[PDB]
This record gives sequence, C-alpha cells and structure tokens, in this order.
Amino acid sequence: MRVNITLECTSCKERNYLTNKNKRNNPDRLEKQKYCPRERKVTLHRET
Amino acid sequence: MRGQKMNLTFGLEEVYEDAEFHLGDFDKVGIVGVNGAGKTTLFRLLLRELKLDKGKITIGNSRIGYLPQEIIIMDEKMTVLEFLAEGRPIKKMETELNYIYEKLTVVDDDKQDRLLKRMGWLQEQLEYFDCYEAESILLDLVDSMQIDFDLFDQPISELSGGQKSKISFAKVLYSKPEILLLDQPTNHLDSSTKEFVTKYLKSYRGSVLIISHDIDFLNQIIDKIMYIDKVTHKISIYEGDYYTYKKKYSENQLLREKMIIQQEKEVKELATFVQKAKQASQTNHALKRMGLERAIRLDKKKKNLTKRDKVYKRVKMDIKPNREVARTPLKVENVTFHYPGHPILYKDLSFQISGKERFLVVGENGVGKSTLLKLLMGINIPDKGKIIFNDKTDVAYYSQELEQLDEEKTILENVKSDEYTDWKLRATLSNFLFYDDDVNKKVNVLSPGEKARIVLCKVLLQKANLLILDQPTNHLDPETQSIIGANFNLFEGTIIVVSHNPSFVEQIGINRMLILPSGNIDNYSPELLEYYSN
RNA sequence: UACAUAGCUGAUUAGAGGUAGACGCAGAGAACUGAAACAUCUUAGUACCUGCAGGAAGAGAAAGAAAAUUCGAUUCCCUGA
RNA sequence: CCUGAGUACGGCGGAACACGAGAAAUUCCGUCGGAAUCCGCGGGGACCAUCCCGCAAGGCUAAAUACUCCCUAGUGACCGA
RNA sequence: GAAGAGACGGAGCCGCAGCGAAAGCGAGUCUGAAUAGGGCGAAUGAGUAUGUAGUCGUAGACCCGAAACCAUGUGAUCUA
RNA sequence: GGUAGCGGAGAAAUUCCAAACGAACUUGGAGAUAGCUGGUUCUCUCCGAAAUAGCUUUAGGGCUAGCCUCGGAAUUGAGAAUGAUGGAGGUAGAGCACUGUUUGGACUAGGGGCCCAUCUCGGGUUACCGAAUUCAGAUAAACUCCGAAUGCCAUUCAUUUA
RNA sequence: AAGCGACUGUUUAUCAAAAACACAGGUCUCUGCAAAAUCGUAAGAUGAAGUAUAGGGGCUGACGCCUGCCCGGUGCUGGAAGGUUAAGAGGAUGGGUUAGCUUCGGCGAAGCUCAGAAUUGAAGCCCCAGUAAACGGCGGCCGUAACUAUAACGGUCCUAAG
RNA sequence: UGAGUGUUUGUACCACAUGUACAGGAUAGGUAGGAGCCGAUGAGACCGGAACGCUAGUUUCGGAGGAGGCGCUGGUGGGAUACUACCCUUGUGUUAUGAACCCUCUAACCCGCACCACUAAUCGUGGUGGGAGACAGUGUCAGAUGGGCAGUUUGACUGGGGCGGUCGCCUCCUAAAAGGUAACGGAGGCGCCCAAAGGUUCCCUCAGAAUGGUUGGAAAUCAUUCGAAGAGUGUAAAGGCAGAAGGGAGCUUGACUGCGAGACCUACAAGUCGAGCAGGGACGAAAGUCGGGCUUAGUGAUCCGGUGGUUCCGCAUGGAAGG
RNA sequence: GUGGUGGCGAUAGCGAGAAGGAUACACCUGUUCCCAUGCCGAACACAGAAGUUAAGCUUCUUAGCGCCGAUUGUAGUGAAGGGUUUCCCUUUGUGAGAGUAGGACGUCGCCACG
RNA sequence: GAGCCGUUAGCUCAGUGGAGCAUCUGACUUUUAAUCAGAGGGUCACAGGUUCGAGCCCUGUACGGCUCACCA
RNA sequence: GCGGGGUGGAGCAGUCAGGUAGCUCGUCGGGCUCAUAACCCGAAGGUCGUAGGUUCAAAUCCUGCCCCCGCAACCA
RNA sequence: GGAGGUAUGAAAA
Ligand SMILES: Nc1ncnc2c1ncn2[C@@H]1O[C@H](COP(=O)(O)OP(=O)(O)OP(=O)(O)O)[C@@H](O)[C@H]1O
Ligand SMILES: Nc1ncnc2c1ncn2[C@@H]1O[C@H](COP(=O)(O)OP(=O)(O)OP(=O)(O)O)[C@@H](O)[C@H]1O
Ligand SMILES: [K+]
Ligand SMILES: [K+]
Ligand SMILES: [K+]
Ligand SMILES: [K+]
Ligand SMILES: [K+]
Ligand SMILES: [K+]
Ligand SMILES: [K+]
Ligand SMILES: [K+]
Ligand SMILES: [K+]
Ligand SMILES: [K+]
Ligand SMILES: [K+]
Ligand SMILES: [K+]
Ligand SMILES: [K+]
Ligand SMILES: [K+]
Ligand SMILES: [K+]
Ligand SMILES: [K+]
Ligand SMILES: [K+]
Ligand SMILES: [K+]
Ligand SMILES: [K+]
Ligand SMILES: [K+]
Ligand SMILES: [K+]
Ligand SMILES: [K+]
Ligand SMILES: [K+]
Ligand SMILES: [K+]
Ligand SMILES: [K+]
Ligand SMILES: [K+]
Ligand SMILES: [K+]
Ligand SMILES: [K+]
Ligand SMILES: [K+]
Ligand SMILES: [K+]
Ligand SMILES: [K+]
Ligand SMILES: [K+]
Ligand SMILES: [Mg+2]
Ligand SMILES: [Mg+2]
Ligand SMILES: [Mg+2]
Ligand SMILES: [Mg+2]
Ligand SMILES: [Mg+2]
Ligand SMILES: [Mg+2]
Ligand SMILES: [Mg+2]
Ligand SMILES: [Mg+2]
Ligand SMILES: [Mg+2]
Ligand SMILES: [Mg+2]
Ligand SMILES: [Mg+2]
Ligand SMILES: [Mg+2]
Ligand SMILES: [Mg+2]
Ligand SMILES: [Mg+2]
Ligand SMILES: [Mg+2]
Ligand SMILES: [Mg+2]
Ligand SMILES: [Mg+2]
Ligand SMILES: [Mg+2]
Ligand SMILES: [Mg+2]
Ligand SMILES: [Mg+2]
Ligand SMILES: [Mg+2]
Ligand SMILES: [Mg+2]
Ligand SMILES: [Mg+2]
Ligand SMILES: [Mg+2]
Ligand SMILES: [Mg+2]
Ligand SMILES: [Mg+2]
Ligand SMILES: [Mg+2]
Ligand SMILES: [Mg+2]
Ligand SMILES: [Mg+2]
Ligand SMILES: [Mg+2]
Ligand SMILES: [Mg+2]
Ligand SMILES: [Zn+2]
Repeated sequence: MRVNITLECTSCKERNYLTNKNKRNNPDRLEKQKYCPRERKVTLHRET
Repeated sequence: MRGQKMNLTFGLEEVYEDAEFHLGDFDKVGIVGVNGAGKTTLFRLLLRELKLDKGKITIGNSRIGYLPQEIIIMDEKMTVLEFLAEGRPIKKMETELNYIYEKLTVVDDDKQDRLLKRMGWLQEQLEYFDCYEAESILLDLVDSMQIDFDLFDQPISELSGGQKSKISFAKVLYSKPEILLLDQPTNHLDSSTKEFVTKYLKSYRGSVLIISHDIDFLNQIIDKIMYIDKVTHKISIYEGDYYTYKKKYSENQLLREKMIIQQEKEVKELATFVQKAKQASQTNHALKRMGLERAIRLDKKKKNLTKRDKVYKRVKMDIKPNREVARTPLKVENVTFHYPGHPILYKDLSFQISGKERFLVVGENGVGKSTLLKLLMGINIPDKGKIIFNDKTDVAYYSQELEQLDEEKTILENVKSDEYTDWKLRATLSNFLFYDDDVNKKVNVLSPGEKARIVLCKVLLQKANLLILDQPTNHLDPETQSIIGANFNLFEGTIIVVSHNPSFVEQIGINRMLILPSGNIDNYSPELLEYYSN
C-alpha cells in the first residue's frame, strides 16, 4: 500500500515537503534531512 | 471519559477507526475484547501516553489509579516496600523539597521568589498526601490480602506471579485514586484472593474500568460493558453484564447478516435478468433495452451493497508428540529444595508420573508450584534428591512470567528453529493469528496475550511428549482458553499443569493432583475443592 | 327564565352599484421562457383574480444617516454604479 | 411619580431586505416562550467591550412624484382610404 | 427660455501612475533571504466631449411559422 | 333541470362533453420558444473564401485557430521561385546482417516403430518423424547489414520577383 | 360440425358491434354508524332518512364437476421485548468578549454571546407469526428390466414449492 | 389544557442516626474555637429494652436513685480527648417539591343525542338534561408514509437506427525517408511501482554453448575456453544503452528552496525541455555530478470543503466572527 | 628503438605465423607496511629486484575473416507525357542495394628515455 | 432448394502406421437359468483421388438424420 | 460473441476472505449371514483442467490457454 | 375346562 505523505520540519513544525511511501515497506514514519525554506537550513523532517 | 473520531494506526495495522465512546461517571465498565483488540491501548490514550493520529480523547481532571497488565520492575534489587512506597509521590517531592532548601542557602536574592513558590506547593502537596501514610501502608497489607511482612523486605523480582499481582493491586489502592483503570487485576490470583478483589470492587464508590478475560469475575461487578472490536476497529458500549453484551451482540450480527442476505438476493435477481438479456438475440429490441435498464439498477445496487465483516479467525492448535510416552516418564525421589535464606518448600518430595497422565500441581499463591516446575526443567537444582527423566521423554516448558521471548527480536526470529523451514513457521504463526507482516513485528510491542500465543507456538513446535505448563490460560482471551483446553485434552502425552482457572482444568480432565505445601499425590476428583477449602 | 338578554315593531343613520383597458396600496399569485437540458435560480412578485381607495396614492417628523464630524421628517430627479 | 407588554426580544417555520442561511445584521408574518424600564432601552451587518448616534412597541400631515376616460386651445421633417 | 437655441449649474465621469490578494509602497512595485532573476509598469504621453458609421450587449431585436405551457372566464340547446 | 376541464360522465371504446378531446372552447401571459424550414426589395467598382484542426450532452449548432476583407505600425526585407551549399530522416527499391514466415539437399541429436535381450534394457533397422548445425533458394505494413528520387529545415549566399 | 362468449343487453357519434364491456352467480376484503367510501380548504353533502341478510372496494363471471403445491420474497394483518430513530426537552463541556490579576508572557469571575456531549423521545424500519379466490411462484443431473427400447426403481444438487 | 389520588423516581432544605485501620486508656471523621464544660431545668454509679457493631464496644429509650461527673492536666499516636461552630461521609425520615406512569374528577372543548324558546324551522343560536372529556378537534413544529398528484431527467459516436463496441493517457504500423495526417483500420499497454529500483564515489560485464565434474537428472551450484550482445534495462511497444542508462559495494536524501535567459509544442486551457543565478546541502581528493528513476503513460479545470502556515484584511474603535 | 599520450569512420580491426627485451613495459618475489577479497595478496594496495621472453607487450610476414570500395548496368523515382490504365510504357533528370575491379595488416601529432 | 451430419462384427457403439450385448465352447449343477472362463465375427457403405502408407485427409455416388429456407 | 463450469470412480464442498485437501455415494479387502441385502471394521482413490505470474506460501489471487454446457450470430 | 365385552431365497424333479 503506497500513499502520499507530508514531511514537516521538526524545528518550526512547517509542512514543507510532499512525497509518498509504501506503508508495508516503511511502516515507521519516514525521516529525512531536507532544506527548510522558513529557517533556510537543512533540518530533520518527519512524516506526520 | 469521552472519545470522538478516534483513529490510531501502528504502521499498517490499525487499532481504532472513527471510534467513539462516552462513559458516565460512577460506571463500573467492563472492557472486553480478544487479545490484541486494543484494550490496553485505550488506557494508554486515557493516560496520555499515546496520542490519537486523529480525533479527540477526553478525560476528566480526577486522579487516575492505573494497574498495568505487566508488572513494572524498574530495578531487579527493588524491595517490595520500595515498590509499594513508589505508589505515593511523598518520596519524590521530599527529594525535590530537600534540594529546594539547598538552593535557598546558595542563592540570596535572585531565585528566592521561584524557590519560595516551589517550596510552598511541595509542602501543600505533601500535606494533601498526608505523610502519615507510612503507617497506613504497613497495615494496608494486613487488611487487604493477608500479605505477610516477610515479603515486605524481599526483592520484588523474587515474588511469585500471584504474589506480585497482590503487591501491584495494593499499590494502586495505596495511591488513593479517583478513577480505577484495572488491566487484568486477577491475572495470577488464586480463588481466595479473587474474593477480596471482587468485594472491594463491588464496594468501590467511584468509577472503575476493568479489562478482564474472566466472565464470572466481571459479571459480579460490571454494570456497563465496553467491547473493543478487532475487525471493525470500533468501540461499542452496552448496558448490563457480559451475557447481555453477548445477547445484544449476537442478535445484531444476526440482524446484520439477514440484511446482507437480502441485498445479495436482489443483486442476484437483477444479475440473472441482465445475463438473460445479454444472451438474447440482437433482434429482440425490447429485451435488449430492458437489459440495459436493469444493468443500471444492478450497478447502483452493487455500489450500495454492504460488505459482510470478515469473522475473526480462531486459533487452530494440533499438538502431537514426536515420540511415545513411557510408563515412568518422570521420577522424582526424596527431593528437598529451599531458596537460600528461606524455609524449605518441600522435604523428601517423591512422586512418579505414569505416562499420558494429566498431572495437576495444586496449591495457593506463593506455595512452591512454579518452583517445583522450575525444579524439573533444571532451572533450580534440587537441594536433596534426584529427578530422572526417561530417555523417551521430551519436555516442553511454558513459564509463568513469559521469560522465554526476546523482546528485541521479531516474532519470526523468536520461533526460528533448526528443524523448521520458513514457510512452515509462517503457516503455524498464521494458525496463531499472526498473518503476513504481523510476524515481523517486534515482540516488545505485542500485548501479553499475543506473546502468550508465541510461547504456546514454541511449545507446539517442540512436539514434546511431556508438557510442563505453568498457568497456560493466563493472558488468553476466553475463546482461546477453551481452544487451548480442548486441544490439550486430546494431547497424546503427559501433562504437568498448574492452573487457577477452574474451567481450564475441567476441559483437560485431570487424573492425579499433587497438593502443596502438604505433599499429597491424589487421584483427581471434586475432592480438589476439599483441599481448597482446607 | 326570575331579573335580563336574545328576538320582534317603529323611527333614525349610511352603505350597496358603475367606472378610466390609466395611475396607487394591499391579499393571493402562474407558466411558457433563460440557464443553450433541468430541480436551486430566472421569466417574477410580472400576467391574471380580488379588496380598498384618492385626485393623486403610498412615505413622512429619527429607538435615523454616519464616524470628514457631523447631518437633521418624507417623497422624486442626477450621481454613486 | 410618568414616558406606549404578552410589547421588545428569543426558539422554531417562513418571508422582505440587491443579500438564495450564509458569519448574518436590519424588517415582517405564524407558533411557543418571554424583558427592562433613565444607574433604563435600541442601533452602528454574527457576537462582546468601549465610544458615538438615537428613544420603539400610538396617530395625523401639504409640496415636489405617478397617470388621462374626459373638456378647452394648440403642435408635428406624424398617416393620407 | 418659443415643446428652441442659449446661459448658469463642476456634483459627478474619463484621462494624467502603477504594482500587490491585501497592509502598503510608488516610476516603480510584487514574488523572494536577495542590491539576483523574473512578472506587470515608466523610460517609449494624449486624452476627452460630441457627431457619424461598422459591430456587439439588454430589449420580441431582420420577418413569418409550431406542437405546446400557464391564468381568468364561456359552454350538458349535441352527446354521456 | 343537475354534474365543467388540475374537471365532468363513461354496461369502459382514451368513449362523450356544441360537426377534430391522451385532456373542450374563448380571452390574456403573448410578438411563448424554435441550435429548424421558408422569405429578406436598387446599382456599379475593388478584393474574394470555406466545406479544415482542436473542444463541445457535440456531431445539419457553437467557440478559438486556420482561410477572406478594410485600416494602421514598423523593419538589418523578414515572403515566393530557382540555383549553390550543409544538414535531419529510414520511405520506394533492394537485402538476409537481426526477428518472424519458408523450400530443397547433407548430417544427426532426439523421437517413433520393430526385433533379439531385457535389468528396457545393450544393440541393428525403416532411405518413418526429425531438433540444432551447414549448403543452396525465397519472403515481410508492424524485419533491416543498406538505402534513393522527392519533399523538409537553414544560409547577413546568388538571380528574379514582391 | 368446431372455437369463443352462458343468456336479453352495452360499446369506439363519423373505418372495429366482437371472443370486448355489462350481467345474474362465486369469492375475498373494509365498514359498529358522525360507519367505511367519495365531493369539498371548511361548512355541508351523498352513502341513508340505509345499519353487517347493510354499504364500499378488488377479482371472477349462468349452470354442472372442480379449484392442486409454495408464506422464502413483496404487500396486508397481528406482535411489542430488543436494535435504529426526528422535533421538542436537557445543558456536561469548548470557544468569543473582559472586570480584575500578570513573571512581554499569560491567566481570567460575572454578564452577554457562538457551538454544544450524555440523558429523554412516538410512529416507522429491522425483527417474529399469519395470510395466496392477496402481489406472485410452481426445478435439474446420473444410473437402472435376462432381445432392443423405455425406466416402475435407486442416487445426487437446488428450492418457498418444484 | 384545568383539577385531584396513588406509584416510582431526581433535586433541595429540615430532622435525625454512623464514623472501630496501628498504636493509643479506647469505636480518633476533618477543621476552628477550646479552660473551662455539663447536671435538683434530675449528675455519677446501677437495672432492663432497642439500634449499631469491625463483636471489642458504640449509640439510644425506659425503671429506680438523687448530685455528681467530664474536660485541661498525663503518656500514646500523624492526628486526643469535654463542650461550641463550620461542616464531611454513610443510611432513614419530614417537607418543598421537578419529572415519568397510574387511574379519578369536572368547569374548558365536542355531541349528524333528547326536551324547551326564538319559531311557521330536521338550519342556527341560546336554555336544561345526558354522553364524552382535558381526550378529541384545531394551530405551529417534527418523523414516517405517500405515482394519489406535480415539475423534470432518462448521453454521444455509429457506412440509417437498434444490439454489440468505443469515449481520457502512452507505444508501434497505417503515415507516402522533416513534422503533422483519418477510418466501428492492424496490434499492445496505463489509472502504478521503488525509501531503493533515487544521488554520488569507486568498482564490475552479459545470454548461451563446449568440456570436465556427488547428490544432480535437459536444466540447481563449480572450473577453463569460445562467445559484441544473441542478455539485462520494475512495468506495453518504439527508440537507446556494453565508454553503460546493465550489475555490485560505501556514504547519503538534489525524490532540494526561490527561480529561470531561451526554446519546443500549441486555438485556448494546458503540456515539454532548459543552460544559468542565489540559498543550503549529498557524494568525491579534485574535476565535477545531483531540481528523482534509460526515455516516452501512471492522470482531472473551476466551484465547494478539510488541514497547516501567514508581519495580509478585520464594516465606529479593540477584539471576534469571517475572509 | 622503446614507453607514455592523443587526432582521424577497422583502409586503425580479427585470425595465423616469426623476432626482442639493451633500456623501457612486463610478467616475476613477498604481505611488514597503508589498503583488500561479499572466501582467496587471483584482483586491488603496498615493498623488491631471483629468473624469463614463456605470456602480454612492440616489430615483422600474410588478404583467411572482418573493413573500405570505383566504373558499367539495372531497380526505384522528381518533372513532362501515353496506353488496352489493379498495371504498363515513352522522353528528360537523378540513381541505388546487390555484384564486382581494386584498396587495405594504418596514418597524422606531442613528450621521456635511446 | 441449399448446407451440414453420419454409414465400422449378428445388434448398439468406440476407434495417416476394438468395447458391450448377441453366438459358440468350457467349467458349476441331477439338468438347467444365472454366474466364471475361453473362443470366433468385420473391419471400416461403394468408387476415385492425396500420401511411403488411408477406417482416419479430399472428391463423387447411394442411403438415411438434422438444420435453414418468399413477400409486402 | 455472452455466460456457466473443470477438486478422488460419480456427484458436491472448500475458492470470495493465501497456510490445513474434505462430505456423500460408490469401489477394494475383511467381518456378520445357510447365502444375498442391510449392518460392522479397515484401505485405497485427487498434488484441485492446463501453462505462466503474485507470494514466504496458491485448489483459493492474476493472465493466457484447452476442454464441456446453455444462448446468440440480425432486426422494418 | 369352554363363550361375549374390555427384507429376500431363480426353473423342473
Ligand atoms: N528466585 C527466588 N528467590 C527467592 N525466593 C523465591 C524465589 N522464587 C520463589 N521464591 C519464593 O518461593 C515461594 C514459592 O515459590 P513459587 O514461585 O513456586 O510460588 P507459586 O507456587 O508459583 O505461587 P503462584 O504461581 O500462585 O504465584 C515464594 O514465596 C516466593 O517468594
Ligand atoms: N508500538 C506498536 N507498534 C506496532 N504495533 C503495536 C504497537 N502498539 C500496539 N500495537 C498493536 O496494537 C494492538 C492492540 O494493542 P493492545 O496491546 O492494547 O491489545 P490488548 O487488547 O490490550 O491485548 P491483551 O488483551 O491480550 O492484553 C497489539 O496487537 C499490538 O500488536
Ligand atoms: K384610462
Ligand atoms: K420553470
Ligand atoms: K435552451
Ligand atoms: K397621504
Ligand atoms: K437575514
Ligand atoms: K442613531
Ligand atoms: K527584485
Ligand atoms: K523588476
Ligand atoms: K480628438
Ligand atoms: K464614436
Ligand atoms: K423586433
Ligand atoms: K440587432
Ligand atoms: K343535454
Ligand atoms: K358511452
Ligand atoms: K518496410
Ligand atoms: K362478449
Ligand atoms: K355472460
Ligand atoms: K366457460
Ligand atoms: K351484435
Ligand atoms: K367494451
Ligand atoms: K364458476
Ligand atoms: K363483490
Ligand atoms: K385477482
Ligand atoms: K359480482
Ligand atoms: K410466499
Ligand atoms: K410473507
Ligand atoms: K388535545
Ligand atoms: K449504408
Ligand atoms: K549506490
Ligand atoms: K604478486
Ligand atoms: K613475450
Ligand atoms: K587488415
Ligand atoms: Mg492488553
Ligand atoms: Mg507461580
Ligand atoms: Mg432552459
Ligand atoms: Mg374623490
Ligand atoms: Mg430574498
Ligand atoms: Mg417569533
Ligand atoms: Mg435588534
Ligand atoms: Mg460593527
Ligand atoms: Mg445624543
Ligand atoms: Mg403629497
Ligand atoms: Mg386611392
Ligand atoms: Mg381602414
Ligand atoms: Mg341546461
Ligand atoms: Mg387502448
Ligand atoms: Mg365532437
Ligand atoms: Mg412573456
Ligand atoms: Mg518494399
Ligand atoms: Mg354474448
Ligand atoms: Mg344480442
Ligand atoms: Mg365507428
Ligand atoms: Mg360498424
Ligand atoms: Mg373476465
Ligand atoms: Mg409523473
Ligand atoms: Mg419547464
Ligand atoms: Mg445518435
Ligand atoms: Mg450499424
Ligand atoms: Mg513525408
Ligand atoms: Mg513522418
Ligand atoms: Mg535502472
Ligand atoms: Mg471593527
Ligand atoms: Mg553500392
Ligand atoms: Zn524548519
């Protein structure tokens, strides 16, 4: 089962990126290092 | 207590889907559901340990007394008194208050305002939890369940399962709570201890939610029954007792089933006519026309046709011994044992099992039942005597406290054996209701009931001819208990069992019962009640 | 039915009806049509019917318009648009 | 001491306000509930506070406005059987 | 004022500044972290009142033509 | 004399209700609407199409574009034709280098029969069917080792033209 | 001599006079009287100046012999426990505003105000039973006899019933 | 639309009764006051009855008698004793009562019931009986039912129409060597997938065949040789790829943010490619590559609504509502 | 001459055969070193110089394979025409594929060591 | 009229290199019937063609059985 | 072309919703009976039509294919 | 002692 997800910056809680993931292959909430335009620096973004 | 549009999904397997519930105050609510239904998860939401993915869960401001399904032993060396004392926040605040005084001396005129406020609250809070409790707790043990004071100075980890349950229950009462959240409060208790718990819960004036798989225990207390559905991922709340819930539920599924039947008949009727028109000659214009018109109704029907919920599948156990039992599977002769520093549990204990025999080790809490079984396996080395297993005897052990599982590893990793291939493991795990990627789940996230199935599955995969089972039905939902008992009854091997569940022993059909601490190898009969009375 | 009232008799008083196929106020109030179909919507509070009128009617002397600080019943016209 | 009570207002169902329930003022109708009264009351587009403006639940009122069946005197890059 | 022209009447309308959803800024402005780029504008200026003609919009809208729909009324002197 | 049209009456036929009743007649809304058919009146001069693309409850309608006409602005002249040069592409043809289809010859794995001998087993056979290889010979819109004539794109190019 | 209709009658004025309608007879069902039914917003009427041997409705259609099986489905009738269920009642809680407190912070009574959960809430529906001269429905496959054929007979699937 | 009765109930006063954990003298509810308090207005001790009871005692009523006790004091305990105030649990009542139901009443309402008067009168209105009765009827609101009735919808393409098929996107042939090009022409696919099957650094080269080799056989894995692609490239086909785009490993998240000269395509709406700049990064020593995947399908305008962010607005003003 | 490094369509290749290591390149000796094998110092990486042209490597011979490939002729086709018009023919221009003559066992550069 | 379908032992049916029933023979029985066993009986309706080879494929002829078969 | 089906000898489940191949009759063998039937006890009989995908795993899901059954293959 | 009422098995011998 593949579904679209939103990645939110853990620092400013800004819903920054849109992506998708296969729930079966990645049961746990995805986490990436992505640029946060509000803070203008790379930060940890976690799926909500 | 109220929850709206509750949603919760751990990975791919969901728990609640748009679930709702409203519980009025002063309601002794009995929470019922199969293992894994999500009964413990509900309390975690109430305790704010978990957060719903979507929806709102509403809890009153009153203080909550929580009895966990599993005992929380922070350190192995913790004493019973330390464990009980941790129920009240007296010690924690005093340590903070003592530090506050230290800060006051160091700081002269900077933080005094903050320190003074913190000191005042601690004193007021400390007085609210009146510090006289030091004496009350000591006597709460006496009046509660006749808990001896010798245990009071003993490490908690060394207590028996029944003894631990008494301590944990007393700790909840010691905290003096306003709402009682009891998660299987009688998991290991014996018949006598259950009586006290029942009477206290009957008298308790406040609201008490009880998660229990004991129907009789709930019926005496429960006035409202909340059922957590495993397939619909919803919550339904009934007024009455367990039987009333079963009666109301069975009728609803019957009335739902009849609705789905009639919707299928109408769909089949249209389908049958649509096909008749489809295969008619192209020259029959009117029939072809009517066929398309009914095709439109058929489509609208198929889009409003309720799906029948898949009935939750029950466990299937087929335990068979690889080899055959002997006339003397196990020989115990003049066996004495004592835990270093404690009275001898039994002296010159000598018994002999016969083979394909149902052997019940009867007793009360903290009498040596689990010690004897540990003695046979080799966990405990006998102080005196010998224990001899015939070379034809293979032994399978089900421990009382679920100490045979690796919490860090997954379900599949735990059951991995050199004698079984992968698909064989998956097939059996499916017989225990672990379907597809449910076997890759860590054992640390499973409920006690689901873990019990893994231990049972391990016992089954051994294919031993001697089964040393220590309270097997514990943590199991009532449906699974009957399945367990029925299959053991048909087991073609020797069974050494311990069980405080009267129903489970009846199904197995015990042959000989061994009473403790007064060693008495006796033929099984309703005279079991006579020993219990005496 | 006793008082009385109701009824009955007489006198007294002012109404009925018609228009001007116009204008005014009110009661009740369509559909074709437009929406390129159609039900919300539009035609439209229009057509028709009915009551009441007056030379005009209706409204009218702030429990208002505003927020420039102010204006000072209503009606109609230009503008706002 | 008096200053318009089953009224103002509210619920429900409709309707008029350019405004089709919309966040909805304001106004009217039906039904039910239902105030205060000068330290009071209403409005300033949900609602509250401050400020400002006004004083409902009684009545009357000419002119500017609308129309011409008719009568009088005329007019027309209006018709001419 | 003659059913006229004309006079008065500057309220009001269009143009002279644009940009932005808006606060707002302004030959710039918006986006953007940006004195970057880019969009829309200025540099690069003519509009307005009236007449007339072409076309369009609201009106029946180039003319004739339905089966029909709706609202008042008139008809049982034929026929049931 | 009674029953009147959102109706009446009907021994029942959509039967009658003033010589046409699946909903009477008259007046009004009303000049209903008609993407449909018909008609639309003087003259000469300049120019002169389209019957296509896209979308459309769209297909005999409509909208934008394409094609026509009138006016205007500006250009390092950007259009057309021809020649020269350079290009992109896989068609006609041809070919078998790949992929399908395919003929005959050589050989044969293997398969079929069939005997002896079986432990189906060890052989000897049909000029029986025969893979794969090889020799020769064909075939193709969805095959290509190849590959035009034309057409097309472009040149501060050249001539003519507009 | 056959079909249809029992019969006399009635019908598409103006293309159909019939097997169509009607009919006496049969059956079912509603109706206890201010009856049900119908006209009418209502009043008021018809039913009736009648009273279940009466009146209305459905079907069938003299007479004679008969009218078989299915109540699973759809209607109707009954049932009233349960589940579902509107308005109304009810007002736990959450926002808006701000007297007053505040450690920018923020908190926050009362009033007004915007939403409002539990609980209460009929019929109906679900559900149970009956009902077919109520609407309706009324089945397949395989084998079997000592000529052959066929199947009295036997299995089996399905159904409310075949 | 009004009276009562009764029943079961919820609320609120007012009466009462109860308070036993340990120790403590012992039946210790909490807090405040508390050195004094109570009793011939009948105290102590005593007798019985009753209630509680954890069985220890507690509380209470009565019988006699007649004047005493209790408290502070004392140690215990966390808490101390009497009595007063505020009350707090627990269980009985009284009352106010608010509901649901029960029946009953009668004066509202009703009578196509009788009699009487208006009065010629089967109307009507009054009067007296009778019946019924807060029901019915009627108004507002609400649920159900409701072809009894009403307004409407009930595609298009199409070798006529029907039936069947099709409707959007990708690939090939048709397609006539640029591009484009139709048919109810010939063939297939799409409505996804991957957390690596993306990026980068480094490294590697396939399919089959022959030969030899246990299980093992045509064909599992192993070794040499031949072998230019006859493999593989997630997924249809075409194009492309062996200087890899195929395959393995390490580290990572560029499957980045703000854009974007200029192009292709194109009626519009859209669609496609894009160097390069800035910010902050991944890999690499560096060069440099990275704005997903070998390329081309894997998608849906507006309106409306949800969620998050927001130095935007806020109908007198501050908020709010709502945008 | 050898070794690096390139340009140019393999006319540069493939196959077969011959010669040489003086230098250089290689094999070659080991794993102590940085580094490495989804096992192996085979490879990669490192240290060294016992032996050999055996192999690779370079030079040379060869047209067997592959590669390049003229002319002539023909198919096809633009334009202009004709016919008995599914097709075929004529004039003019263009002109393949195939087949063949033949070419070709490379050439044009830079650097270091000789 | 047309197109198909077939034709195999005494009967009913299978089938490009016979099965049932029937009939005989044995056994069993005092003898039979029934059983059990064994045996024989054409091969492909008739001609022609293709093929190395035809019951199998292709034609024609016989015999039968299926189907379809005209207009407003 | 539209549907329905292929599981033991026959008839049927199981298929939806992935784990383990069943029920009935029938057949074979042995019992009971003087013998047959009925009855009793044992046993056999399918890799689920077939070939590929999906999966850890396929009778079960997907795709195709082969068989058998019914209907249709043209209307004024 | 006497009367009435209360599963299959063939044909011929
Ligand atoms: N590891 C140990 N160390 C010290 N004491 C122990 C230990 N295990 C048990 N004991 C003591 O042994 C006594 C009885 O042993 P056991 O575990 O057999 O009780 P039990 O019979 O199983 O009771 P139940 O199962 O009902 O709880 C307990 O009092 C317990 O305190
Ligand atoms: N963190 C988690 N991650 C993955 N799965 C989880 C997690 N937490 C819970 N689950 C799943 O939620 C399911 C239900 O939760 P829960 O443990 O409360 O069931 P339960 O009814 O309390 O069990 P039992 O009654 O037998 O004690 C569990 O089967 C468990 O597998
Ligand atoms: K007039
Ligand atoms: K309309
Ligand atoms: K229209
Ligand atoms: K007036
Ligand atoms: K409003
Ligand atoms: K005002
Ligand atoms: K800028
Ligand atoms: K700019
Ligand atoms: K001008
Ligand atoms: K003009
Ligand atoms: K007009
Ligand atoms: K016009
Ligand atoms: K008449
Ligand atoms: K008639
Ligand atoms: K071709
Ligand atoms: K007749
Ligand atoms: K008759
Ligand atoms: K008859
Ligand atoms: K006649
Ligand atoms: K008739
Ligand atoms: K009859
Ligand atoms: K009747
Ligand atoms: K009938
Ligand atoms: K009758
Ligand atoms: K039925
Ligand atoms: K029924
Ligand atoms: K009432
Ligand atoms: K045609
Ligand atoms: K990688
Ligand atoms: K080496
Ligand atoms: K060499
Ligand atoms: K060469
Ligand atoms: Mg649990
Ligand atoms: Mg134990
Ligand atoms: Mg319209
Ligand atoms: Mg007048
Ligand atoms: Mg309005
Ligand atoms: Mg109101
Ligand atoms: Mg108001
Ligand atoms: Mg305001
Ligand atoms: Mg004022
Ligand atoms: Mg006036
Ligand atoms: Mg004349
Ligand atoms: Mg005239
Ligand atoms: Mg008349
Ligand atoms: Mg008719
Ligand atoms: Mg007529
Ligand atoms: Mg009109
Ligand atoms: Mg060709
Ligand atoms: Mg007749
Ligand atoms: Mg007659
Ligand atoms: Mg006639
Ligand atoms: Mg006639
Ligand atoms: Mg009849
Ligand atoms: Mg209708
Ligand atoms: Mg209409
Ligand atoms: Mg059409
Ligand atoms: Mg057609
Ligand atoms: Mg072309
Ligand atoms: Mg092209
Ligand atoms: Mg790839
Ligand atoms: Mg404001
Ligand atoms: Mg050539
Ligand atoms: Zn951030």
